[PDB]
Amino acid sequence: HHHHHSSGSDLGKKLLEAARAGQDDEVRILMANGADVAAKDKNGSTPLHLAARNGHLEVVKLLLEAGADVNAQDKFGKTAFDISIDNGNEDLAEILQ
Ligand SMILES: [Cl-]
Ligand SMILES: [Cl-]
Repeated sequence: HHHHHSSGSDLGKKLLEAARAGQDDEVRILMANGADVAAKDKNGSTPLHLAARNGHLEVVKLLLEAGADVNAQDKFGKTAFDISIDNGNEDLAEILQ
């Protein structure tokens, strides 16, 4: 279907933003400081979803290594992989395979 991108308080909100923005160092620091990789925004998107929506491969790898649920589903029932398929980013899909 149509593409899903994301360029249009606590540590959770900051991690959601770092992931959405592809800022790996921010993501490392925030998770080290207890930011929850399971944090969710309004649309039920986790940091893994926002990184995926914007094609940030490095952030996706860091989140997965930190133990993020690769199969978490947003409010639409989509996983990061589904997002990569909808957006047509095969580089990302291969990483979430
Ligand atoms: Cl660097
Ligand atoms: Cl990245």
